[PDB]
Amino acid sequence: GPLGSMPLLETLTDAEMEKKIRDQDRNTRRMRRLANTAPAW
Repeated sequence: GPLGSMPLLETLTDAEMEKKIRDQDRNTRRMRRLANTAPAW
């Protein structure tokens, strides 16, 4: 049921995938707007 050590045979669904993606997107985006200074052009 719950989660554990980054497995590699626990086929998930669109909810789990979107959950991790959305979570990582909010965390990265949040830390990005407050942690990212890559200039160019």
